Amino acid sequence: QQKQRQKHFNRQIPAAASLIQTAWRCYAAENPDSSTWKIYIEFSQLREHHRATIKVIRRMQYFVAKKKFQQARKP
Amino acid sequence: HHHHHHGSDYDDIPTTSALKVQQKQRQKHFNRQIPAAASLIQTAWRCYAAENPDSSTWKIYIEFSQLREHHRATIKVIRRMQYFVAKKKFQQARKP
Amino acid sequence: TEEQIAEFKEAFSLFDKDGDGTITTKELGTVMRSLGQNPTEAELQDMINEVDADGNGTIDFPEFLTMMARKMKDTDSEEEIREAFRVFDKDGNGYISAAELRHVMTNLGEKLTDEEVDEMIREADIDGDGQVNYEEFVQMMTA
Amino acid sequence: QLTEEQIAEFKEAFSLFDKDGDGTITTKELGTVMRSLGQNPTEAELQDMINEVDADGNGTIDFPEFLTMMARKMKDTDSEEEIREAFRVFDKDGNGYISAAELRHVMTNLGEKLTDEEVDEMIREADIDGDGQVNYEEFVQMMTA
Ligand SMILES: [Ca+2]
Ligand SMILES: [Ca+2]
Ligand SMILES: [Ca+2]
Ligand SMILES: [Ca+2]
Ligand SMILES: [K+]
Ligand SMILES: [K+]
Ligand SMILES: [K+]
Ligand SMILES: [K+]
Repeated sequence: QQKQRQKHFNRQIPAAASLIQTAWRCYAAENPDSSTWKIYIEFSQLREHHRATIKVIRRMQYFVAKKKFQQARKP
Repeated sequence: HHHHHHGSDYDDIPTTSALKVQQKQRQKHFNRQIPAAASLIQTAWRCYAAENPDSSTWKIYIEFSQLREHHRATIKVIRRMQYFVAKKKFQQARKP
Repeated sequence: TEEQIAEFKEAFSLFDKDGDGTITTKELGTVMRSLGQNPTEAELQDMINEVDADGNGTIDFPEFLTMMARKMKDTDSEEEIREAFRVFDKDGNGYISAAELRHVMTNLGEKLTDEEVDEMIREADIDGDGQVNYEEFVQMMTA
Repeated sequence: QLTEEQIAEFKEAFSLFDKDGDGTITTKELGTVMRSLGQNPTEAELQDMINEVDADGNGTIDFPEFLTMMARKMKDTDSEEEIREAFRVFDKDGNGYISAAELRHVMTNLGEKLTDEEVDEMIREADIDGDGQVNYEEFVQMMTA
């Protein structure tokens, strides 16, 4: 009977941890930021690639707009 | 060809606006500055706003912003499914 | 509300790839696999069964809605989390050491990342010397 | 100002445009990226962007040329005045202020068009309002911090 009670409690610990974890991940998923979305590798990388290309393009568009304004003001 | 041999110092004004042609050249000159000035400010701010991972400037990319909405949605659904499974499975371990 | 409904219908379509109005285990698996995960056939069948109410092995839109409307707050979906902390509480005391929390969180069940646990302990914001008030961690999640 | 992290960053960014892995960025390559980002820029706009970067004049951007632009200063002295005098153009009143209504117009209806949400962000981040005025002289400083 002592072993039956121990193995019963032994199967409790994983269910224990999992419940807290699954409950927190639901709570964390409501925050658009937070580090819980960084666990998705390909997509987090896809965001980095997305923000990278844009920041490069926007700076290219900046210097073009900058030079075009310098030309437009030359009397 | 030939030699000038000085002038004549002869005083007289036969023959013969330009104020209309240059005033139009001045109006058109400034007219070109309006689009350029706005574009400079716009591009400069978009470089500034791009440094912020949040901000509304990333919502201008439709397909990707929707791709994020779809991404978060599927995950929210799965995580709740996993919660109820972890919920039921748990006190199935708490039922002597 | 009209927003919530349109929300859920879009979410449903994201799983029902075939547009046949039902979600199968392999459809859920495809989504989870594309999200960088590899879950067992048993894990998919467990998830489907927790939602499937008619017992036909598939999730239709009403079944989907029903899950998305299930309360995760108040009264008591709050014990199961509150006592969820029972197993790891050696001392009776409603606190657990930050070191311990990190352990059970990082090394058991769904494992979780350190950054996620970093977020956990920071957000908890309670710790006198070395103990964590998990019943104020429960209240936090179930707001 | 070159760090090991920054260097690896820029090399990744370059590869995102040079799909062909040829060590150079073409107009059609830039166009493909911009097109996949929900935009449709003219052939003139693409070659204009390349020319502002292309220093050797071969019509293509190599990695050193890319690095040089990404290292170009966007602050202080000669980039701050120019944004300022860009604001002067719309500054009808001499006084260094412009109405929020006007700003919204110029921002939303001219040049790169911009979204309302973006202009909303502008005026909110601005946090200036004497009745209805915007201190564009501190918005310049804000961007160039
Ligand atoms: Ca289906
Ligand atoms: Ca069903
Ligand atoms: Ca190339
Ligand atoms: Ca070149
Ligand atoms: K993004
Ligand atoms: K996301
Ligand atoms: K992913
Ligand atoms: K896009």
